[PDB]
Amino acid sequence: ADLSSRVNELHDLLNQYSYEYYVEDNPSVPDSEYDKLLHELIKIEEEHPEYKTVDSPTVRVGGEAQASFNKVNHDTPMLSLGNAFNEDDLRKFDQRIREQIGNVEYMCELKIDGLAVSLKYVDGYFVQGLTRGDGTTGEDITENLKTIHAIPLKMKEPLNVEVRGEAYMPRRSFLRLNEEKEKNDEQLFANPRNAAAGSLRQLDSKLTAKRKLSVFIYSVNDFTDFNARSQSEALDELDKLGFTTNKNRARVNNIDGVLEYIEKWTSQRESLPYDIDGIVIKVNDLDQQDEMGFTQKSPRWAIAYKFP
Ligand SMILES: OCCNc1cc(-c2n[nH]c3cnccc23)nc(C(F)(F)F)c1
Repeated sequence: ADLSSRVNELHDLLNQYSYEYYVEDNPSVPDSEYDKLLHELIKIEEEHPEYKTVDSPTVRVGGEAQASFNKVNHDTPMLSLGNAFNEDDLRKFDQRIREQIGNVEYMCELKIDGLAVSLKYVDGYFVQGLTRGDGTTGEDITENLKTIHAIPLKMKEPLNVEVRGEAYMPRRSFLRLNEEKEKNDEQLFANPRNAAAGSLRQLDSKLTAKRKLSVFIYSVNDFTDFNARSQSEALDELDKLGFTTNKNRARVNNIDGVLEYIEKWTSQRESLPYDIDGIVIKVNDLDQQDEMGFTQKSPRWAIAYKFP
């Protein structure tokens, strides 16, 4: 049967509802509308398998295909962060940028306590997902990463990019999993991060799919195809491109702004639906980052404040 109209209708709708549920936090139809359409698309794909596609909404539920866990080199090494433990540490970081390159805007973000990942896109399609590993070599967990709804299977522009994201289990989901685990005499998960690790380290993606995992995208390997002149702009650019990012990001004009942000999120962290273990602070302008460059270990243009 021709069926192209109904398949495309279902892709339009199921992509629409999945984006509303997992990226926005505002669904537009009940669970039942999404559950009915998805069962229909699965049934079409069962009876008419020529309609199945690499980026179908049905990918989300996991398949028979197993994550290899093969050791795979990142396109570009994933940068590692230097740490700050107080305000003095932060004024030293601010002092040393401003002595070199002058006065800067900062980009402040919540530091997602997750599993760092590389998400490689070819012609706008999700094709490879690796753990961070040693920063240079990771493990291929692609088949499990694909079941995370906050990861687009297809970008709005056909880009050859490798994005970096923090993959995580929402706390509420972590707590109900431990409820289920306690009720079924299974040893409990230690924290959201270990639960998200265990579910990603699955050989079975169907099992990953039933875990309520998400992602926040923080960086990209190459800014050639991006019009962004700053980190703040690159995340807005990532939004328009189809990616899930943290909305709590803030551009501040100075280190008083930086400490003001830390003060807010010390006293607001409790209420978040996800674990954070710090605040990442970056020089916002991209040219200025290039101007600050790197030591042997880390960016000089970025620091992670760690919670006490
Ligand atoms: O544990 C290794 C984390 N590596 C990095 C994470 C983030 C990062 N930026 N924003 C985030 C939010 N949550 C967690 C991590 C990051 N940014 C960098 C960079 F600045 F060097 F590029 C490296």
